[PDB]
Amino acid sequence: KPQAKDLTHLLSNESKARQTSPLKGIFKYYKQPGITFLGGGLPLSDYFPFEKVTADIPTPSFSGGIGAPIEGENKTTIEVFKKAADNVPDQIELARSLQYGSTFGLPEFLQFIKEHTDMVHKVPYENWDVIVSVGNTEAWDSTLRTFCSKGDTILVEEYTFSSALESANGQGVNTVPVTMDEFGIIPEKLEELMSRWVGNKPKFLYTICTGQNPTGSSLSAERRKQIYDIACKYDFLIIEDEPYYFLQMETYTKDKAAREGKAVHDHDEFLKALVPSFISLDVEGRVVRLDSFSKVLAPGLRLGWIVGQKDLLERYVRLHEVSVQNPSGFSEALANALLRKWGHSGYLDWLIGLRAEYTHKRDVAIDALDQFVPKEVSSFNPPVAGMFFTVTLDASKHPKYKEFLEDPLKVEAAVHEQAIKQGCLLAPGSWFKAEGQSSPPQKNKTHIFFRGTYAAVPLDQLVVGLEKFGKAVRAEFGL
Amino acid sequence: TKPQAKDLTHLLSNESKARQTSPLKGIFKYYKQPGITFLGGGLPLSDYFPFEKVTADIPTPSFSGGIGAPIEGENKTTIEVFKKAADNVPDQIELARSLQYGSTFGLPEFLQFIKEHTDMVHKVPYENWDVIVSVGNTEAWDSTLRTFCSKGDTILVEEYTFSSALESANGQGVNTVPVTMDEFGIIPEKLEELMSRWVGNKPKFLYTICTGQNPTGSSLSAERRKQIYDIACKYDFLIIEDEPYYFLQMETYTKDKAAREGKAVHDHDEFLKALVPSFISLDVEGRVVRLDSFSKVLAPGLRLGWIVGQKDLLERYVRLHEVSVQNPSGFSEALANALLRKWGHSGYLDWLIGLRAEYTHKRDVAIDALDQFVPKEVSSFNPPVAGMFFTVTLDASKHPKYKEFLEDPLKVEAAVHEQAIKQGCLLAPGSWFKAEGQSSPPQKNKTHIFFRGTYAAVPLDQLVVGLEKFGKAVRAEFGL
Ligand SMILES: [Cl-]
Ligand SMILES: [Cl-]
Ligand SMILES: [Cl-]
Ligand SMILES: [Cl-]
Repeated sequence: KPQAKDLTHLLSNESKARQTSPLKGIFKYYKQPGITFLGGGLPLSDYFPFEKVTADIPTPSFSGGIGAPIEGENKTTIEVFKKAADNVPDQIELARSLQYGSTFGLPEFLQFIKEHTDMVHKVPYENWDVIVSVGNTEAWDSTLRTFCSKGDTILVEEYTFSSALESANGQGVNTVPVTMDEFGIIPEKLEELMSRWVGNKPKFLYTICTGQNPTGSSLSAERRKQIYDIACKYDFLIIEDEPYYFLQMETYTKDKAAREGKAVHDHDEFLKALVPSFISLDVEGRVVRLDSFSKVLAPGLRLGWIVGQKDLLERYVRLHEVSVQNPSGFSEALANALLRKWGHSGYLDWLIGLRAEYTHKRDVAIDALDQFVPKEVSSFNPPVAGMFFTVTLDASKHPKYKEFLEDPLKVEAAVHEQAIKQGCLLAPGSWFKAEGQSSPPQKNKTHIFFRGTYAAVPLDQLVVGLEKFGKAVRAEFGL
Repeated sequence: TKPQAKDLTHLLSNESKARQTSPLKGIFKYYKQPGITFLGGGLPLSDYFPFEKVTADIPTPSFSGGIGAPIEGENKTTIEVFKKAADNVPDQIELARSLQYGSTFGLPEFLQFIKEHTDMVHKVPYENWDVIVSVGNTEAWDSTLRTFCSKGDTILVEEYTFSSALESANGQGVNTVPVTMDEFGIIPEKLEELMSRWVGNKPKFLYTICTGQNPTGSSLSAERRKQIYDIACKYDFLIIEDEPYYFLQMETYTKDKAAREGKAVHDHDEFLKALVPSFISLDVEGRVVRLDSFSKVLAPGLRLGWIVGQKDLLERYVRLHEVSVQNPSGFSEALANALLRKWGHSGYLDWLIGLRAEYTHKRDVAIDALDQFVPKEVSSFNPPVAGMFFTVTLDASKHPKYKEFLEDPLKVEAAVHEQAIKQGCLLAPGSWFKAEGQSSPPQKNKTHIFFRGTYAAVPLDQLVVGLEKFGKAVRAEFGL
């Protein structure tokens, strides 16, 4: 494959200045006979008070559903002993996985994650790599520290993850909002914004492009292509923060009958149905992907990875060395053991069960919106991916709109309070509104929304909450 | 009833002060409130977490076979953490909770044990102290710089110190002004004089690895800690005690091998009395932050430590943690909680006493070998009372090529390093650890070298082989 473009000009001055420890240049002499190596700081693994760790995990192909009790034939016991000799093959024995080591990641874990990445995403340049993270939260903080200096500008979705904005605000990085419709970023308006751009270009575009938080939108293949062309034309990176990528679902249909027939029935059909990632389009190497186990296995793993071109990933590693250092050896050893026990085939089985479970929740959620929410003042886009749904309301139709000084946010607050009074809580959309100006600034409404999740609660309680939300909209809008 | 700490919020960076809670925190109160269907969150379903159980085999108090004895037979205890609270022994963090998103402060069972531990050892002398989790001292140091420093601010560091700690400061544009040391650590009299003359904005804090100092192997005496605390109070800066080696304190070195066993701590009371007072034990004002870690006590791969300090300063670390590291591994915290609660405070003290015995013996063999093999004509050594590092100091001015080297001690250091490599032994040159920096604006404005070794990394037979090789290297270069 071709080499990626040289994008080291997009690194921050601070990232570029980062150095390896001066004790790197005695590492060669480590574990090399003839030399008694006394120049290091490693504690003795002999004292690590963990002889083995075990977990009980479910068994592919998860035929009883991924939520089935982990018992009987749906229970296998994985074991990571301290010594390599005591392990089945391809494990990270605790004497090494609980020892300081390469900030890039443990070799068995990285090998598995690299194969997964290439199998799904077919990275179309030669010099790509994967490094470990302790989750997309830390990966995001590190991304800002690698590509942004104080006063720099990034592009964000005009509604996005509040935590992502808070990280940007703490590093003094301007978050200029990119206009969305119910299907996400509008490529025409991003092209227009960049065609007129005054002063230093934004360093990158930050996108939760699958199951977007909070809109529940997913960028179509067609919008991803157009946004990619903009990033190549104006020379900025795309950061795809993709913890919800494997919460893609069957397309929603009003027709209940035509649902059981829709499910994917094998691995090659599953992999073909997945929306192309930005990394799959990234012939230039200007995409950095933040991947996580948090929504796939468990948030408490504190384990993810970063996909991108070797020379940009090398700067993240320098930062990792003097910040988070490395993920938990327990997390990385146990994830390695689970993924190798399942193998790629069982991990694919797991992702297919995840797809089936979320497809059903979304079906129940959207059936309930269609049923209970009054259509005269509302709309909804059924999500194709993610844990989130939204309800859009025409605030201008609230009977107190004039008394509220034509302020849509007073209508949002009144519907919020009414929802709580009816015994249901959604997240007001305005809470996710991104604000920012470039330095210097670029030359220079009535619809509100609420974010819900169908991932959290039992589906009987999801229907109870949404009927109550329907009542709250009816009471407030006088229908 | 202890005093309140001083209000030190004026020492926070403007950036830290401006950090906010998630707009979503003010709907958490409705979470799991009866009558509310809570659809406002983003927690995935614990029903799918593919871990029914995690277990570990750990050694058994009082570790009478030594902390490194095989974990088998009576020296094997199986701890289990089930997914469901009902399946666990008491005080466990069931995987349904430990593997779910949670308070960035920490899991309450782990915090409770580590707070008890902290008070039992350090007796924090103000009321409004707390502890929060970290993913180790590396991250807690990165966080400390982001909490108390803006670009162009100044911190005080030990003249020779941890290269990773300086790399972290350099990355944040924080100036590292070196504080003069002798073989016993920071010289308080010189630090007081530096501060008495100080022009421009005061340093935000002093960064010290005060016990088993990297790389000097020094430990500040109780007396130096007192004098240094007084300077921090008088000039109003914080003390960041980065203390991963606190529990590698050892018996005082004596040449008399016969005297060693009788002098050793055996009991919990003797142990708690032999430990050097922490800065937090002195910290009547609440101007100390302690970075604590299990990396040198349990295993580096836990990626679990904690931060000790006054409530209002730790809350700012928590805001930063929420949008950086988030939380330590729930496997790490759940297994650490299980191990610590199974051993209890009594078993944990037993472990720390075994650790003290193990390190004391490694240090005895290392220093006995230095005494035996390193030529005394051009060398000296300070036996450490704590840590994993020893040093050998050399008078570069006595090297026969000193004139040929233009009286550059660093050329004598390079020559000894190369000769050591050629004799088959490798130590870390002292100059590699030297800190440099100037305040903004700058303050108005040596023949000895040293090497750092560790006695913790290799079997003790190989350590003696290595230090005899280093003696040969010093004898060859100095012509002795
Ligand atoms: Cl796979
Ligand atoms: Cl809005
Ligand atoms: Cl000392
Ligand atoms: Cl020096």
